[PDB]
Amino acid sequence: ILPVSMTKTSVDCTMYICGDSTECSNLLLQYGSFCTQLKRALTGIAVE
Amino acid sequence: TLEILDITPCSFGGVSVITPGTNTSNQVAVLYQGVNCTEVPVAIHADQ
Repeated sequence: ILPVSMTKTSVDCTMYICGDSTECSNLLLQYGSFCTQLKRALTGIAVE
Repeated sequence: TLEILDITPCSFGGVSVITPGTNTSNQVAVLYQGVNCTEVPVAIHADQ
């Protein structure tokens, strides 16, 4: 028995940490591309 | 006034776009993850 693949998971960073709050999103983009890096990293796992 | 109302979310931040390459063409196809084709106008509030 040999595992071949995991389960792909994708997360929306803005929705995860700033729920239903536009003011939170106004502060999130101030942090920078930290959210983008996490999303891009999971994309490579998913396509792998 | 005592009145029970359902709250359907209208914030779908996850959109996947299929492009054949800007150089090749501008035509694009949009994919929504895990949604019916009837709730798309409600989910992304296409009216606004």
